[PDB]
Amino acid sequence: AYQLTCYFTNWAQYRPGLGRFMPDDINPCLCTHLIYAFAGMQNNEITTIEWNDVTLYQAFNGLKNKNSQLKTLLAIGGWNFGTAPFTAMVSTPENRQTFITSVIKFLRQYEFDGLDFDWEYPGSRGSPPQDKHLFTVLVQEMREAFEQEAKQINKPRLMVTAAVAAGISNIQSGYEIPQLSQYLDYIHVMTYDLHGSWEGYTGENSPLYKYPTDTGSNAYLNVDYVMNYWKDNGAPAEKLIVGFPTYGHNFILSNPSNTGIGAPTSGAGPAGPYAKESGIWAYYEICTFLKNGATQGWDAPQEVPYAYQGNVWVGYDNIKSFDIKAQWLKHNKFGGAMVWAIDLDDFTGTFCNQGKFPLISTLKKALGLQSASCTAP
Ligand SMILES: Cn1cnc2c1c(=O)n(CCCn1c(=O)c3c(ncn3C)n(C)c1=O)c(=O)n2C
Ligand SMILES: Cn1cnc2c1c(=O)n(CCCn1c(=O)c3c(ncn3C)n(C)c1=O)c(=O)n2C
Repeated sequence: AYQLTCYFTNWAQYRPGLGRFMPDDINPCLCTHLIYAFAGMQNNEITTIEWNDVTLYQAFNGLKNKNSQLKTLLAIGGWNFGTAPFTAMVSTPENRQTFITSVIKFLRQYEFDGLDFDWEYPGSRGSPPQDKHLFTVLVQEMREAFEQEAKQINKPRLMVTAAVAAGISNIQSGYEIPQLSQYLDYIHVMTYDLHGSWEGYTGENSPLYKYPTDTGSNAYLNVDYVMNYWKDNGAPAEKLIVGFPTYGHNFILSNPSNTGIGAPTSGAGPAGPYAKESGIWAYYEICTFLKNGATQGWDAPQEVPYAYQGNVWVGYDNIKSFDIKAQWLKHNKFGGAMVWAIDLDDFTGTFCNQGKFPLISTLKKALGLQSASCTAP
């Protein structure tokens, strides 16, 4: 009935000490689908990007030995990858053919159940206007090559899914929604990074509803607006997967006296000691900040927490907000939840004193998957 899709990132292995996260750290009963971020591309063919990716693939796909129902996908692209290889690859039927062949081969060789396209984004960040429609052609041709490959080797079809924009402008210049929706198995909407320090004021990473003071285009930066846009503009509810972030965005306050939503800010907040990401803290890093006696807030209109101390403020998601969004997604009949990322939840259980994978476990319980079988073949 609901999917729970979880991204695993292949650079989490480089975090120090308790933050290091490898495929073996994934509980195979937790998610219904796991997505490996990221593969890359070289002369129009899918390829690995870390020296040890093949060893990781093996361990990641090997979790399917513990839970025969689990599916895995490989994600290509992401933020840093940009758009240039995608633009060149989609630009001719030959480049597309080259790529699609490389993928069926890669995916079968290392035992993935599908590909998740994370092009960020067709039509933006240097990608020319023709890419909007070329992305559709790619996806159609891929879905079709998958259909024919399943008939000519008699196994179930590889899946094709896509992680897609939450920005209205990015959506508009990027996607033929009705057509994409025909050929994609799932649509993973990146409903997070909806606010952050680049804006110059405090704001939530992934608020469910708008702030009562949000007007004009600021009224579009919430999960409700974004998922309703996708749905009303042609995507079937059941293929639409709501993104949930297991991290939050932090800011430097311009005035440690003004600590509400919309308070002015002077820049990104500090990198955490584990993910080392400027302007971002993993949920387990934020739990450290809370133990440190940060003042806890609740943004009641948008249903998400925030916290602050001295001149550092952070808006994030906790068990409460994840539960609330998960009830909402069920009421609205979406297909399920996607989580970025499994390595940013409190996976050891030792930072938050809420059990192992508190955030993602909340979703497993709320989406009624507590009883999902976890048995080998
Ligand atoms: C598709 N997608 C869906 N949600 C996402 C992304 C995404 O790409 N990124 C941005 C991910 C940036 N990044 C990389 O891409 C990346 C990396 N190291 C190697 N790569 C290749 N790092 C340290 C990094 O930070 C996110 O932060 N989120 C929430
Ligand atoms: C306008 N801007 C400036 N910094 C930004 C943004 C922004 O819009 N977003 C919302 C999501 C898109 N995005 C960026 O734009 C972005 C970025 N790294 C550098 N930039 C520029 N990343 C990882 C990113 O995901 C960000 O996350 N960051 C950090």
